[PDB]
Order: sequence, then C-alpha cells, then structure tokens
Amino acid sequence: DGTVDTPPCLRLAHRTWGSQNSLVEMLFLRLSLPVQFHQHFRILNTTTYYYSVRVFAGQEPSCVWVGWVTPDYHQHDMNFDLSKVRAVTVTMHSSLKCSNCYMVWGGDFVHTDLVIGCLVDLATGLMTFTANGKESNTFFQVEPNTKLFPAVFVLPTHQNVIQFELGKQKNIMPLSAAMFLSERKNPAPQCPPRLEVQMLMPVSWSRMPNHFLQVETRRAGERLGWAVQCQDPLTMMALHIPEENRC
Amino acid sequence: LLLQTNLINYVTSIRPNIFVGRAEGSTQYGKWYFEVMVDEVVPFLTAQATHLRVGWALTEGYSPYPGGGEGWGGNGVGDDLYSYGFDGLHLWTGHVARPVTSPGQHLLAPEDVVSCCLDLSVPSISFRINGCPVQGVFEAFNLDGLFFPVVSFSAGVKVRFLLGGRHGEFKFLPPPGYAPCHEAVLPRERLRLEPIKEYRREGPPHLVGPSRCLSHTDFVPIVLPPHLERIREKLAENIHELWALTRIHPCLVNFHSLPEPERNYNLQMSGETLKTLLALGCHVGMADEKAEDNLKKTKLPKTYMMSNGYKPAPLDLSHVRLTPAQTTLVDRLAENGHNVWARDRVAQGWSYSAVQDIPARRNPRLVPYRLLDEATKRSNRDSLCQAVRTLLGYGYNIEP
Amino acid sequence: GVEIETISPGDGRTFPKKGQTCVVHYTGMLQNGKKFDSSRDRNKPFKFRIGKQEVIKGFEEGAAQMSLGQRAKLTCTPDVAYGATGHPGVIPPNATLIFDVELLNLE
Repeated sequence: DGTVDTPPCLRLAHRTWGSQNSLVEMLFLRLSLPVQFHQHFRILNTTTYYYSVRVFAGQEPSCVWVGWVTPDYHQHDMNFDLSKVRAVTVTMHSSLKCSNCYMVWGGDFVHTDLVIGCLVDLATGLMTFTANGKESNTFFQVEPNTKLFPAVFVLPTHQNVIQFELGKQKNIMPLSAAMFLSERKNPAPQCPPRLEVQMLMPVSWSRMPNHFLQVETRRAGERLGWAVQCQDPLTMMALHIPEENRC
Repeated sequence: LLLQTNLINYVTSIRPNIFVGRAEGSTQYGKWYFEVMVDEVVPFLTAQATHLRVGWALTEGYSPYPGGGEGWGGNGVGDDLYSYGFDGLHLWTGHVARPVTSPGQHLLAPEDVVSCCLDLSVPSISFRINGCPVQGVFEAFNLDGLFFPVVSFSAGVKVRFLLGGRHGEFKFLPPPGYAPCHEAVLPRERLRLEPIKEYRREGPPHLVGPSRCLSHTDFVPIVLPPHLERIREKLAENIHELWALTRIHPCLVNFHSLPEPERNYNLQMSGETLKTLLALGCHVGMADEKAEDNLKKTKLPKTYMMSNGYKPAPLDLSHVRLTPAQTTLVDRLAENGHNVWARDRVAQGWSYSAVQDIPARRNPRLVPYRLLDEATKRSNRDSLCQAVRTLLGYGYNIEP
Repeated sequence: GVEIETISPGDGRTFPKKGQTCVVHYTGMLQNGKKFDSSRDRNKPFKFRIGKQEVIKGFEEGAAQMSLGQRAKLTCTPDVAYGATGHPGVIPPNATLIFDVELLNLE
C-alpha cells in the first residue's frame, strides 16, 4: 500500500533463489489494465501519463526491458534483445512505423537503483522515457487508435528482480487516471485489485472446433496454375474481452 | 466493461510447399514474384464481409488458428505483424487498417489478377492489382525466417494460384529483377498447396501434430605433412585415372600421362580431400606407403581400355575396399565438399533455381547435403566411397 | 460533408432522387471496431426515402452521393450524427459512426 512518501507500489520477487535449482530464464510480464489512446489527433487537463519501475540492486540493467507492449505480443523466446523485435514500416504520401513492442535496452541505457520511467501522451502520440530525472532521445510514434499495455520483461538475477511504482509526476497525471474512466479526474494514484500482473504462459488450452472449413485444392491446368475452391458457409460466435484484445 | 458476442466468419489459410528466405548463405535471387488470379466470388455470403488478403508470411511467426486470435476475429495475414497482406483498399499489418491509394480503388473482384513482389536483400514488398501499381509499399522488416506466398481465403471465395510460368501462365510480365516463384521449389517434394500449422486433416479425423520446418540457418548450404603429401599425390593420380576411365579428349590417359591442367586439377582436389579428412580428426593413415601400387590395374584388357587406346590404369575393384565404420566419415566428407562447392558458387553469384541459368548466375545444385537431391547425394557418397577405397588400396587406413 | 471511400465500384447511372424509397444494406460500426448495428444479419433490407428526415442527415447525404450496386465506407462526425447524447444504450455520446452502406436496388 502507498505511504505518504511512497507511491502505491507492486513488487515482484523470486520465492526461491539458489535453492532446488531455481530457474533463471527471462520472464515476460504484462500489466492487466492498458491505456487507450484518444481517437482524435490534434494543468489538470494534461493528456500525458507516467509510470515508473524501481530496479532493485542485484539486477543487471542489460537484462531489463521496460516500456509498452502491443496486445498482439506472442513471443516467448529466452534470447530477448532489442534487435530481435518484430516491426514493420508502412510507406504510401505517408510514412509510419508500427511495432509489437517499444522498449529501450537497459544495458545501453546505463549497486545503484535504475528508476526507469516511461512518459506517454495520448493526444501527442509520442512516447518518451526518463530515468533518474534524465530525459532520453528515444522516441516512438504509435498509431492514433491503439491499446498499448505496460511492458516490463526482466531476467531474474536477484531475489527481488523489479518492482512497480505507480506515482504521479510533478505535473503529469498518474497512469491510474488513464487506465480507469471513473478515476480520470482523480489525481491520486491507486492500486485496485484489478491491476494485477500477468505472465506469458508458453501454452494455453484452446477448444478445437467440431466442424472445420472444407477446402479442396487441385491443379487447374498447365497455364492456369494451382486452383483452390471452397463453398461452405461456416460462422462462429466470438467472445472478446475489452480489457485485453483477444478472441 | 462487459463482453459482446456477434457472429463472425470462419477463416483459413493455404500455402504452397515452396520456401523463400534470406540469410548470409542465401541460395536465392533475393527477389521473387507470384501472381494471384481470383475467380467468381460472392461479395456477402454471410452477415460479415468476405475476408480476402494476399501477401507473405513468416515460417515460424505466422501461425493462424481457426477461431480465436488477435483482434475481433477472422485472423488473416494482416491480423499480426508476422505477416503482411493487401485486401484491395487497405494495407493491413498487425490488425491495423491503413488505406492505400490505388488507380482503380476497387476491392478484390473476379476477372482480376493480383501481382505481388518482395525483395529478400532489401526489405521492400510491392503489390499491384490488375497490373496497376500501388503507391503503398511495405518496408523496414527484418529478414529472419522464411517468406512464403499465402492467401487468407474466405468461406465463399475461390482463388487461383500462379507461382511461376511452369505452374501457370502469368497474366503480366514479371518486373525486372524479379523471378517467378517456380524456381524456388524445394527439390525434396513437388510444390503443392498445404495448410499452415494445421492440427487437423481429413480422414477417410486424421489428427496432425506440429509440422517440422527448416529455419533460415538450415537454408544456408588441415595441415598436410609431406609424408601424407606423397600419398595425396598418389591419390590425385588415381582419381585422375578413375575420372578418365569413367568419362570414356586428352584427359583420357594414364595416371602419369594425364594432361598438365588435368594433373593440377586432380592434385588440387586430392589436397582438398586430404585437408577435409585431416580436419575430421581420423586415425593416422601413414602406413604401407610403398604399397600404393599393390593393386593390379584392369586397364590392360582391350574391353576396359578406352576407345582412344590409352590405358588409365585405375584401382582394382576387388583390391580396393571401404571400411564399414568409414561410411559416416565418407558421408561427412561428401557433405563438406558439397557445402564448400555451394559456398564457392554463391561467391560467384550462383543460386538455387529450378533450371540451370548459367549466364544468370544460377546453380541448380546449390543446395545443402540434407536438402540435396537423391541422385546428387548418391553420386557424392559413391565418390567418397571410391576415394576411401583408393586410400585403403594405397595402405592408408583410418578409423572415423 | 461525410467522407466516402469507395470499396467497390458502382455503375453510377442512376442516383437516389428526392421522394423515392431507397433500399440499403448497412453494416455500421464504431471507430474502435466494435459493431453496433447491421441490417444484413436481420435479413431485412432497410427502406427509406430522401427528404423524410427519418435517417440522419449524414446518412441521407451519403445516400444522395451513393450509387446503385456500389459498396463504400461512410464515416460520420459526431456533430451531424447524434450530436451530444443520442440513442442511449447503443451510441455513446460524442462518438463517430462509420457505415458500410450498399444499394441492392432502388424503388
């Protein structure tokens, strides 16, 4: 619980370290409540929201990745690096870059505690990162209509790997204001039970459909190439959670 | 705050067996083109619109699942950034809709041909509808994995695939620098349309597990002491004689009567083979050096002699023997020779193709030993076994 | 006026005139992608005529620009379509409306 001089914080610690061969593989962790960017693209009316993470001692910055993650993230590779990030750039008239994730590598960024922070303005559309009160030149421009989630993926090299710190800045509204519609005007950070951490399970159970689409393929001819043809109207009911984009 | 349910249309994807990837040891031209022909399609079979998108996809990232997935539903090639597509009006990537200006501004309709191009060397994906160029061009995508043609056909649509000229006639001429995809057909099996990561198949109910795939890494195809150098020279002479006998030209001569360029080539080949054998860490074969000519040549008879009259004098088949434990070593040496030959060809610009385009710097056999054809692998194994038997006949025996 | 992005071309020979009943098949949805109303699932084509003011003014303008046998995406600013609050329980206040209207036939 947040104190007078301590913002509402969530701490992640390794239950077992150095005992019974505890796993030290990098873990992918995502927050529950995302931030919804404003559809329109033009001090209490600020559109910027800031959250910080206090990296405790014993954790190497080189194995620290904090930022924002697109809800379309399905990567569970141990060898995690900034260079190994899926991204594409669309060029029309216009030129925009869309990526599955937006971190800055901790090793290139920096027993001191590295207080990594991320500043995102929904109206501006640009994301900035500040560590220990020092700004950074790394900037990313997400699409105007997006549902980015808070992102932090670390490799556990210490009993306490990383801990959250949801606190309002000097003039930037807390992330809880953007996460919750009701608390939009409330400047006091809160840590409600819905704001729980989530890890990326490598495999999850999924129901196999009873009836599949009937697809038949054959060689049309020497000059017509391969041909496929399916004539079967199949429809399905979809349950989608607004919090996290899924079907 | 709550959940919403609506009727969505089931989607599935198909893909030919051909694989195209980019790597340091690339065996492809780096730029491939395919054409897509669309037959009669019902614009609205159900309440939801028909989902038709064509583009490239990653071999390990794009794993479409029937039913649930990213976005509201109907996951296709544009639903995830692992794949890219073009539906006619909007260029989709990662379930993000971005309209692209077109000369026709028409959706996917029958009696139309869709042409797309991709460059492996430089990230650039360009597609054209009915020959009309599209301003929107995909760019700045990493080359890991393999890009393959894929269509996310809807329930009521019928589409035709034109991978290359051999498979079918192209509606439009390929752009310069782009080759038809029929030249990228894997030699192991013919190019046929197959579902991507399908866990179910029809059973005359045939459950299917994970499908094995080859990454871009798989797509990439010592000291000689004077005492061993003498044996290497003897093996060079023997190999030259064997090649002359097999080819039965001035090269069709004896081991010591071979032409000077032929003798130099045989010496270089024997030196390379000896270096490869030494790098394998086999046993010391410097034994019975004087017994190199122990075997009796069969070239003395007129029938074995070539038409030119020269006697190559090769090693005796009965005298020459191959150790059963050396079969693995022979196969490894043949694989190393094939790999170094493919690397040398790639250094000159030669790449894998369905045909032998020597002026265009294309090597039809530029494939790794694992992916090599049965005939080529058998020939390499036979050559390695013959070399091992020749070495054994000269008194050189190693354990590997 | 409302923006019209022609997904599918139309003949354009005939146009909906004033006082003539018009048949549409719309699949409107919000900006976020969550659909709210559509006439295709109900299997009942929607019938309306220009000048009755029954439909929103943006919809009438789009139908006026619309052509027989043509599919296009029609988006509405919240000012013209349900200004401030409008249709509680379906359309949130100050929300845009994107429609996919298509002419099966005229009167």
